[PDB]
Amino acid sequence: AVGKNKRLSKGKVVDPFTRKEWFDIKAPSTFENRNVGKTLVNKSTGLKSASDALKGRVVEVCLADLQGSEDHSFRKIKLRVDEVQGKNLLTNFHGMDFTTDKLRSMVRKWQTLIEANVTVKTSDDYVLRIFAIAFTRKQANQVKRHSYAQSSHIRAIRKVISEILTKEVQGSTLAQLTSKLIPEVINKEIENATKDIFPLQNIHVRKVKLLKQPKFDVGALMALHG
Amino acid sequence: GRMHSAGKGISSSAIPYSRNAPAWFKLSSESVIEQIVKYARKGLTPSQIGVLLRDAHGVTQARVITGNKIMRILKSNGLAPEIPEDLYYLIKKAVSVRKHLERNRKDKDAKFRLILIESRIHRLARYYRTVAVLPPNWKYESATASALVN
Amino acid sequence: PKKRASNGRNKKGRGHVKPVRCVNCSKSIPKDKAIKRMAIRNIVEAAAVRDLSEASVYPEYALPKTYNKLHYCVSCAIHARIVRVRSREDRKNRAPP
Amino acid sequence: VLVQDLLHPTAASEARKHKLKTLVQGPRSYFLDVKCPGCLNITTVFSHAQTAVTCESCSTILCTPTGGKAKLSEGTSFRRK
Amino acid sequence: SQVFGVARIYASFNDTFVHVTDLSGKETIARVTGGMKVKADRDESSPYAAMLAAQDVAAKCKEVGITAVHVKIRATGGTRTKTPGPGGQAALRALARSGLRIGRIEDVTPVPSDSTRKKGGRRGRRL
RNA sequence: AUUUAUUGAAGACUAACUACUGCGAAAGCAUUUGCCAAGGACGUUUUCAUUAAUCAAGAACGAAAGUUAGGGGAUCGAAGAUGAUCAGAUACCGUCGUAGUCUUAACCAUAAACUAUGCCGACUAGGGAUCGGGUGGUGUUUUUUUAAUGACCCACUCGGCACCUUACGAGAAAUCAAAGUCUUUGGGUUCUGGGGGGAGUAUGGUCGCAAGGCUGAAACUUAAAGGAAUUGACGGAAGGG
Ligand SMILES: [Mg+2]
Ligand SMILES: [Mg+2]
Ligand SMILES: [Mg+2]
Ligand SMILES: [Mg+2]
Ligand SMILES: [Mg+2]
Ligand SMILES: [Mg+2]
Ligand SMILES: [Mg+2]
Ligand SMILES: [Mg+2]
Ligand SMILES: [Mg+2]
Ligand SMILES: [Mg+2]
Ligand SMILES: [Mg+2]
Ligand SMILES: [Mg+2]
Ligand SMILES: [Mg+2]
Repeated sequence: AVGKNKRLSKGKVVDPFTRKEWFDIKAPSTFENRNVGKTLVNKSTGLKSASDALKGRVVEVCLADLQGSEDHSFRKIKLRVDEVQGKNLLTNFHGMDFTTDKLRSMVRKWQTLIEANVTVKTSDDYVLRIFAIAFTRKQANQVKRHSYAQSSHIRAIRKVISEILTKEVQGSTLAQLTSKLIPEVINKEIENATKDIFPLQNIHVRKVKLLKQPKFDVGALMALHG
Repeated sequence: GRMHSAGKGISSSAIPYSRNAPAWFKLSSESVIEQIVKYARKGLTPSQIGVLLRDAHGVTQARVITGNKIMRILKSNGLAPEIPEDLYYLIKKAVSVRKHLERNRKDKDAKFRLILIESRIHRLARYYRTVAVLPPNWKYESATASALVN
Repeated sequence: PKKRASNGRNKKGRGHVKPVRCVNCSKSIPKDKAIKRMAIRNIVEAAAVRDLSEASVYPEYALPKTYNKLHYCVSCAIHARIVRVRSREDRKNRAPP
Repeated sequence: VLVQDLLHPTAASEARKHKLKTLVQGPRSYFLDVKCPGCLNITTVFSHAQTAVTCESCSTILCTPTGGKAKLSEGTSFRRK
Repeated sequence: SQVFGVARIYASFNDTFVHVTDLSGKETIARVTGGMKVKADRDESSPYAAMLAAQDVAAKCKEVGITAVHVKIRATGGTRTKTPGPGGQAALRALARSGLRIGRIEDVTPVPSDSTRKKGGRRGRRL
């Protein structure tokens, strides 16, 4: 309702979009596209140095628009701005995560949900929490209707998932990790290792979050944007 | 049954009808008797001796190969324990539960299970005292029991 | 008299089942006694579907879904015509329609 | 059925029962003689063993214990004694 | 050739928010709510107030320069209802018909892993 | 302000998976992993040989709320402060909010603590599912195309949480595979009841810091109170015409 305000302040304007400027956002080189869109900051006035306000921005953007295909439509990628040079501001990997509809469609009943997570450090000193999910499946010829695992099977499977994630993330850097997360090779490594314990469909690697970043070291950042 | 639980399972050995056994067995009574007392000299209870005779050697059960039972053979050869085997195992189970309870006081389940274990100990001790294989005034108390285990 | 052999809930061998909250009135109800339904819906509700399909930057687009599991007390489920009162002979039917 | 021979059940129907619920109870287990690779050294092993039975000549372990019947090792030749 | 913001429609009960930001979500363009278009506390969450708010956000985002929007529909969440209010579909269809372009619809309702405590008491909201 | 983004802190909770599924003596128990002891069922041609069933006295545990003394106090919130509704409304509705909610050391010892069905034993009808173990099947599937495995399928069996159909039978009926094998009345054992109030009240003990717990009458009063079904009448209950 427009008129119910008693006092707008206790005590007692010029257009703010002329004062702002555009900036093109660039992806790192482990992505088929670079141009994800545009962002706004103020003009870099004498007090402000608008690049510095514009440093800490995260833009989450779908893997389909980064990679062209539509098979990646349920994964989103967080891109952190990490240096600004002249209108084409340069980002870096900040985290993968799924979409709400994809996870809500996978989790059904009369099957067992199996999760694992590790907190492992990579070769160039980022600290990553990788999450993995998997779901039990029926055999063909199976006539009983639920197909649960026997909760030691789950414990063994979670051990194998944790050891595979830890083995792959040390000895990969982050750019190697993004180029591993794109083709879904971790999912196939898990399914190859766990088929001898229980069937276990839908073996997606869930979100990855950066937890502690190392110091800036600009050469490796400029190594991405060619 | 299962006097300190609600279980009603029926799982036991079903020994055969032949009291003279098994007509593929060629060994003599004295050989399995010396085997029994050899196993007893290295410190094994009658249960473990019977298990070893059943699996490694073919000894269906020692009462039908020899004439008497394994504990009678041990008692006659002079290697009988000071307290019977089931009493000893119940006392060492009790001493493990008490050591855990000293460590973890907030385990009310361990307190309950300890009461059950000591009830079983008193029932066996009353029976063994009434047949005089334990001397009267044999009493289970905890500070003595930690040492009767050795 | 005893109206249902199952006491109006599903609890044979627990003693206690941890409760949930009604989505409609915030009443505490045991999880076995509740009236659980699963509301699966497209987000665009089939009347805006043509306008958004022609307004998309993408062809072939997914038109994604919302998934929700609704937990109802007995009073709110009866009031919202989700379950209703049945005849004495027809209470024993467990099948969905 | 109201007339049946309880003294003479058929062999199939007695084989279907539990070992204690038959007419006279008896074991369904047995003994085997197992020969180990190399030295002849026949040894008799219980069918549900509970122990890692080895031949006296060498550590050539013949069976491993499980919840039921023992699992005989792979190069072994058994006969049901 | 297309420049994107994101749309961020928080359609609860008792009100409906249409709030466009840039792709980073820090820079805001044209946040207009449902209750800013009516004269009553009732119809703040009406579909009509929602379409008027979506229309006026569409106008200001076209005159700023944004052509297409990524839409994030949201309910209150937490320990509250989790279904979207009446103004959601109205606001979505209104900013679809206005001439903006659409892409990548998503639901962002905050779901808890066993949240703290729902209000109302154990007997609920007795009315 | 609300709304958006990036981080951080706090305390609580363990969603979806989650079921006529599991474990526990009950109360109860759902993030991962490590340690510490424990337990049931199964298997068993191991061992002891009646060591057993039930239980006055006595004993361990015992939701929530409550109490005592520290810590912690995010959310919800007895009391309270308030804004509406109303004839009235210190009730239902809204905004806050103390104690509490959490935890450690002590107490308390009650619940529609319910399956309103004590425990142990034997026998009496079928059936299909499922949980745990075992056995059998040249059975499918994975992997070293052949092997064990693991996961499924089929058959059997032991133990469990239950369900469906009959009514041998039982019952006042509702209903019940036990609530049957009870006038054709005796397998073992413990506890409780004897019309409704007065009354779980007085009084005396006894436990407790307290709040209270456990034992527990009588005078007097009354011709019914009650159970399960039936047919009507009504319903601010649901459908149909
Ligand atoms: Mg007993
Ligand atoms: Mg029995
Ligand atoms: Mg009634
Ligand atoms: Mg209860
Ligand atoms: Mg969980
Ligand atoms: Mg389970
Ligand atoms: Mg009040
Ligand atoms: Mg009672
Ligand atoms: Mg009985
Ligand atoms: Mg089975
Ligand atoms: Mg069964
Ligand atoms: Mg069970
Ligand atoms: Mg009546």
